[PDB]
Amino acid sequence: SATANSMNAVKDSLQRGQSTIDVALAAGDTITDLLGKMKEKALAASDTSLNTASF
Amino acid sequence: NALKSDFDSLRDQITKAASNAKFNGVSIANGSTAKLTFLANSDGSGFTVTAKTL
Repeated sequence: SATANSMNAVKDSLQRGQSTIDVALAAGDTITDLLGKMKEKALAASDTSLNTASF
Repeated sequence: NALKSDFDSLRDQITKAASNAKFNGVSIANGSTAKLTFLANSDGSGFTVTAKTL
């Protein structure tokens, strides 16, 4: 019975881990969007027909 | 002499026209560069255009 009761703490820990990963995935959506925009910036800047102000 | 004077004035207008052939500071015809390279794909591979000096 004591062994069965201690599984409540195990469940609490696993749910805490799922919450931590949820916050990391929410940050990762922001980071992958930012990286796609930065790739578009570097791709546009590699063109040599741009003037200095656009670069 | 009148024909020669007209000829020289038209020759100077050619220099004016060639020097003004620019689009936002870049030109493919005023002789300032040998080629322009425009983007062809997302990796950054180029689409070259050879310059044609005028």
